[PDB]
Amino acid sequence: AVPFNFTGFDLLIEYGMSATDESCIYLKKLSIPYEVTLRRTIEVPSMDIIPLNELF
Amino acid sequence: SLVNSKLSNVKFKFINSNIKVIKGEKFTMRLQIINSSSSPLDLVVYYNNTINPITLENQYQLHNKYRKIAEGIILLSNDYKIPYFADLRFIGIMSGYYGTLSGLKVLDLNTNELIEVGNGASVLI
Repeated sequence: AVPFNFTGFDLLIEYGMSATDESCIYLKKLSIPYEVTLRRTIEVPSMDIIPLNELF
Repeated sequence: SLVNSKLSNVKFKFINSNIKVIKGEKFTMRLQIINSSSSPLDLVVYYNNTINPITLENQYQLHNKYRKIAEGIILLSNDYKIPYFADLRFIGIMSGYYGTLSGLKVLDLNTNELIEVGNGASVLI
């Protein structure tokens, strides 16, 4: 679901939690490396605002 | 028609005739760039749609000159990198006689001098 990503975004990771309990917080950690780059597709580097006065 | 440079051998003319008729709609405008081919490149356009911020009747005369220079036409492809021929892309909003339409400025990206093309005209009736 990438739509709002900064341009410094280049990696991700997933510390998965592996649960098991009877009455306890007994868990572990499972971590994944993920590298992903970006398609800089379209950019709007400028804007400006003009008013108008003619009726067409 | 023609104005000479200040820095290079570049000269600017408009192939389409400098007096032309249009309504408020779109129109095609075409500019000559002929120079020396020692560095034949790297010019930029921009139209600079903002008011030059500037006797009382002259004080409201220079403003009403500038507020119809910077509000009349808008350049639909500004920051046009040139590379000779280029078809510059305007549409005009409000109507009048825009003789020496003077907003548009090309500029040499090395040794930045504010080159102006104060030529051409457009009636909008």
